[PDB]
Amino acid sequence: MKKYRVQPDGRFELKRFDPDDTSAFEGGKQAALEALAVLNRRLEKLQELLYAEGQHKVLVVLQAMDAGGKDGTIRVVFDGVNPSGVRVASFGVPTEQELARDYLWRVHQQVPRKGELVIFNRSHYEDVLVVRVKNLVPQQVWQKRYRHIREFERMLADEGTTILKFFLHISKDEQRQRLQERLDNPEKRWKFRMGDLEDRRLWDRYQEAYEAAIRETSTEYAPWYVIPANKNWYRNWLVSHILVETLEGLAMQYPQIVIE
Amino acid sequence: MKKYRVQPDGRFELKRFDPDDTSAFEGGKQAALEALAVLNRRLEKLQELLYAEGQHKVLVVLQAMDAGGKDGTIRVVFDGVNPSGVRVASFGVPTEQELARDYLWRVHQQVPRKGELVIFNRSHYEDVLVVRVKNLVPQQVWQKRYRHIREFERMLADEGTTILKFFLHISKDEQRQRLQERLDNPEKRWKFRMGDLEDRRLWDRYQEAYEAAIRETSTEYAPWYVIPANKNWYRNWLVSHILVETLEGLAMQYPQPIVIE
Amino acid sequence: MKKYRVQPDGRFELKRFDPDDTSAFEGGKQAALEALAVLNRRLEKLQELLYAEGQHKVLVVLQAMDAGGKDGTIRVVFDGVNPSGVRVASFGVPTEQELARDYLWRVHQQVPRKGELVIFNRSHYEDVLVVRVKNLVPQQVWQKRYRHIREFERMLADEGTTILKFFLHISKDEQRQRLQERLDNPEKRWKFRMGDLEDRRLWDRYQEAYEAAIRETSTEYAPWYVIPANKNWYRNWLVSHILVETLEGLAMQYPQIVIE
Amino acid sequence: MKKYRVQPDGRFELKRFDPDDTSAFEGGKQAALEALAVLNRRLEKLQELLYAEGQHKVLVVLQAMDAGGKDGTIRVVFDGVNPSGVRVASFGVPTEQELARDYLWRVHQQVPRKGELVIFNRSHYEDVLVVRVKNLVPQQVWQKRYRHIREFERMLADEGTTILKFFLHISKDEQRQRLQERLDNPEKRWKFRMGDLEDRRLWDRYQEAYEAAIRETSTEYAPWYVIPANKNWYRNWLVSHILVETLEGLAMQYPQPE
Ligand SMILES: Nc1ncnc2c1ncn2[C@@H]1O[C@H](COP(=O)(O)OP(=O)(O)O)[C@@H](O)[C@H]1O
Ligand SMILES: Nc1ncnc2c1ncn2[C@@H]1O[C@H](COP(=O)(O)OP(=O)(O)O)[C@@H](O)[C@H]1O
Ligand SMILES: Nc1ncnc2c1ncn2[C@@H]1O[C@H](COP(=O)(O)OP(=O)(O)O)[C@@H](O)[C@H]1O
Ligand SMILES: Nc1ncnc2c1ncn2[C@@H]1O[C@H](COP(=O)(O)OP(=O)(O)O)[C@@H](O)[C@H]1O
Ligand SMILES: [Cl-]
Ligand SMILES: [Mg+2]
Ligand SMILES: [Mg+2]
Ligand SMILES: [Mg+2]
Ligand SMILES: [Mg+2]
Repeated sequence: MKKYRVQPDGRFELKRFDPDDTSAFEGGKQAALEALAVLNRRLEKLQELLYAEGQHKVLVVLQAMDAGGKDGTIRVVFDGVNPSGVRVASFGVPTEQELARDYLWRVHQQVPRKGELVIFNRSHYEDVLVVRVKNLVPQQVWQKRYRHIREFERMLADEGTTILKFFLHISKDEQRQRLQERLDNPEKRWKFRMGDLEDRRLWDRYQEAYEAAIRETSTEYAPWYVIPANKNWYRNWLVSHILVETLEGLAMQYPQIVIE
Repeated sequence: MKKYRVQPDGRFELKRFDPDDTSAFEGGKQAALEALAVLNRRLEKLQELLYAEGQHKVLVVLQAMDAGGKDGTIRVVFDGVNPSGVRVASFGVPTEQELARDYLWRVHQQVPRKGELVIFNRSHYEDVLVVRVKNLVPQQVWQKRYRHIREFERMLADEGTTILKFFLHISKDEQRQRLQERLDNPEKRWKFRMGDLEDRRLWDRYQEAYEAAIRETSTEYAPWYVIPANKNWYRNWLVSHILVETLEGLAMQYPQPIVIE
Repeated sequence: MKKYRVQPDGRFELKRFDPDDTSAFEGGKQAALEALAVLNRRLEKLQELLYAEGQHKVLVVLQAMDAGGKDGTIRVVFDGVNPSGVRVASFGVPTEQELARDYLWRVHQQVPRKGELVIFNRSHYEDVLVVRVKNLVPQQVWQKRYRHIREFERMLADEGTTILKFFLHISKDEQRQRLQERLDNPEKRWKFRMGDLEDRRLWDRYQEAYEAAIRETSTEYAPWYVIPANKNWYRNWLVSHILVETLEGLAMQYPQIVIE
Repeated sequence: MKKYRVQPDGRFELKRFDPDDTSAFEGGKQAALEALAVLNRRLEKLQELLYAEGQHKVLVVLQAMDAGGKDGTIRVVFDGVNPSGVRVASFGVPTEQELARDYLWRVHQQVPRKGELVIFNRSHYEDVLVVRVKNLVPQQVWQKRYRHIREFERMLADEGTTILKFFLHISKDEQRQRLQERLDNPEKRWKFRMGDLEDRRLWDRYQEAYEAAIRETSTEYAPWYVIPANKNWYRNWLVSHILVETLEGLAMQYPQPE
């Protein structure tokens, strides 16, 4: 499953990853759901170790094109995981208070504490994504941010954070269908804003911004994983597999008279 | 079912509530687990609505004697509920930073935002519970806090927060059993604190504190519910039933705001 | 003196206070500057004691019509007072993050800690002032906020905060000059916004809103002081006098071997 | 006066700086007080411009041995500077909440916003000073923090923060005198705690930690200035001079009318 980890060699090409690829799983939807159920139970048990051990900090970063599966991933991968140990931090349009400090200030506040698993639904990456695509700052400014990010993540990792960054990779046609389904669904119509169409006109610019971001910031201490995400069953299984394998590697353990 | 809601008449008596009572459910463990499963799936759907609508703020307060079932309630009642819309805020021993401001400062920071459901695992109530029982401040100080709490909760309710306060009611013997079990299971021995034996010695002073707190702060806008909690199946079913009924009462609606090329 | 303290009898009338009144000081500008210098030194010494003792919390609330003297007051009254123990919290246009919680959430965060003196340059009062005048919430909502404020302040006072609320009272004509002077001064033009003309146009609505807010919230534990503020020398002297006397009343004490 | 700026060449030696040196000022205490009053007035005007312009963020870091003059510097250098635009963030013993996140979390929280001047009375540097001296984390951990600090400061500078870091340099004998004076003055005894004496026993370890920290983190974007601080008048004048010169270099402008 190591074929999805982006090596720190600055030679990453997004074209080498197909959103419709399901090659790491030897079967289809039904076999994958059973396999996911097994991983989800292991994940619940690994989160229990993390929380009780209270040493490690786990950071899961989710990034994708609009309708790329960020909410779906959280919902399904973390299903049944103790709410006391799992937290979501969503990053939207910066406020005036947030813009008055460096772009990393609002992000650094939300980092996981010891024994905690945090999911960034969007992140500090938006500052080299939407900011780059829509030229919210000049190139001279945002080009320097790749180093800021590598060094911020190095500090986090050195200080005890396990970082997993998932790029949920969907195709242009898959986004068109998901966006259309969001229009033609009254319980999902709320997720759709008009702005989702302008970001859609900028598809290629966003793909280029993603490629450069992933190429510049995938490191040994903070890897990027490209998740083919056109098939939700595959996306959910693969994210769970990578997460569970990473947590297993930490080799966490539980810590070390008659009541009247 | 809402015979468990404490009326704002200042006549609340904890003796009228039996921790072993299961009278609101016409059956036992197995039927209640099926009933809970149904409520849990309704809760998942009601949370999706709350988040989507993004107007209401939901605050669930959990208070109990040690080993009274606070963690158990969170894990079971909120099982499968989207992590993006549900948050737990735990209140422990105040830090120097927290003590340097009023007791409500650390609590007010954690309140739910619009479209969010927040669980207070312990709360601002500890400032009329452990503080009163262990005399951390004089009576002159903590007696004034019942009003502070009523008025803080009124402000929260008026400004859009739906407040549900659950007192998970267990018996003295049930506590004896639960701490003993926790002090035996090696995967749970980490939960046990030596301080739990001094708090058990003050059982009666904590029961009196709870009675006073519940009597003083159960209001129309922020009710207290006494949950008989010796039977976990009953405690989980009843908390889910009360929560689901409350969210259904909000009559939440999905927002309403072309061919993609 | 106590002639400026608004009694908690719900009979407050702003008309009884003249912005041009200087009756509490037996002299003019020059004698009051010397008197202010004496109070300012006492204030520096009282702040040093407050910080050292580290037990009391002091909250100074400043409210006024636009150009009413809030900045001028901070600058002059707190001149030379140690920056380590004096903090300003300015309340501007609420952000989306701030609006997503109750109006008191952003305000409660900024309250003074033990040994600290905090100045609210605008405050939670804006939630019964601009909010009321411009109908940012319905009357049914903001009318309930007077009680919220009394009860919030009661809690603060009961828990150890000394609360002083100053309404810097200027006349309509004094504001017209000050606003105009702000337009004509290139080192002050930045303070002017087009919205200030809308706020000037609503003078009477704001005066009504101030009268109702002062009448509803001036209590024994959190008094309002109406400061005639057309004369800056008088405004600065009177605010310093009230503050110094209040801090002296606290009877603060300093907390209580050969080096090799 | 560029003799006090630590060049980014990794060759810094604290022994080359005398706490009793006053060579940059051609006079004594009384002429310096007048000179300081002139600089203080310029500083009040530069702060007004910073706040009005609302674009730059100014970070002043103060580090010293105990009784080295951090509070005195804040009090005198920033005397009369508008409280609305100047803020002090003091860094003490980390709480359990603070220790549960990386050491930079509590520090990053306090960084200046646009139009603001912030003074760090102690800072993120403590995490390579007291932490190193008392081995609160192993060497393997704190040795990596010099890079974290350079890169955190680079990010801050690139994103619009002007950083000035002042090491207020006093001698071992000056600290003995000042610590004694603190125990004898009843309005200053509160500043003294017993721990300050074990910190004095560890004088040499702290001097080595300071030398290493300054050598590792003095950069073009975030320089360290060694301030001979045995003479308060000289320390106050020199810090004001460096600060005023730095702010003047920003060539701040009042906002363009609407
Ligand atoms: N740093 C940033 N700068 C500008 N816009 C940002 C930044 N971070 C996030 N955003 C934007 O905030 C929006 C969040 O969208 P939203 O509908 O609330 O959530 P999501 O689409 O992830 O479910 C996106 O349009 C995203 O581009
Ligand atoms: N306001 C407060 N003042 C004093 N102690 C408090 C306060 N709030 C909470 N506590 C105490 O903090 C402790 C939290 O216990 P902990 O083991 O961390 O969690 P829990 O037992 O709820 O699982 C309890 O002993 C509780 O009495
Ligand atoms: N609660 C609030 N709701 C709406 N607007 C607010 C609120 N609090 C403050 N404001 C507004 O924020 C603005 C702050 O103005 P600004 O020019 O930044 O400062 P000031 O005029 O006090 O020097 C004012 O127009 C004020 O009415
Ligand atoms: N990162 C840190 N780790 C450990 N101790 C720290 C840290 N930061 C600051 N401290 C300690 O906190 C204490 C603050 O001392 P205090 O008397 O409150 O202030 P000061 O001496 O600066 O006036 C010092 O002993 C300092 O070493
Ligand atoms: Cl699917
Ligand atoms: Mg969207
Ligand atoms: Mg204005
Ligand atoms: Mg904000
Ligand atoms: Mg000290």
